[PDB]
Amino acid sequence: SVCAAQNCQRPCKDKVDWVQCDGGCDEWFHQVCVGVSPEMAENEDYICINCA
Amino acid sequence: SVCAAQNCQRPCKDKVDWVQCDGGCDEWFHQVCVGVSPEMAENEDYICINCA
Amino acid sequence: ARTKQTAR
Amino acid sequence: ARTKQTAR
Ligand SMILES: [Zn+2]
Ligand SMILES: [Zn+2]
Ligand SMILES: [Zn+2]
Ligand SMILES: [Zn+2]
Ligand SMILES: [Zn+2]
Ligand SMILES: [Zn+2]
Repeated sequence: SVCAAQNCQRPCKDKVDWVQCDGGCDEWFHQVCVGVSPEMAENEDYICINCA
Repeated sequence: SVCAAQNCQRPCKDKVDWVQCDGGCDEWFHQVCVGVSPEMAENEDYICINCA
Repeated sequence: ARTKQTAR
Repeated sequence: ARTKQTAR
């Protein structure tokens, strides 16, 4: 179920989205933990704070 | 399981956190959808974008 | 603020 | 970036 937010990300869904760093560590991050939207995660590269 | 993030919020957990607006609409929001941490949600008031 | 937790 | 989805 969606919440009152205009852009509800449905944290209640049965799927967890991930994104991998391109900066060099090559590690996997939960998208919500690093504050990226599925759009961001797919349309551009991702550089974690340790590789930044 | 935790991801590579230093502060993993475990979106994989079996619980969903919510926060209610104090601005007037009195509506409920999923905390991740509005970008608030459990700490923020508990230690101060919450005013949604529509009530801001 | 007022908070709550629900399942999964 | 490289992405993936897992369960729940
Ligand atoms: Zn829901
Ligand atoms: Zn939501
Ligand atoms: Zn990295
Ligand atoms: Zn996990
Ligand atoms: Zn995480
Ligand atoms: Zn409000």
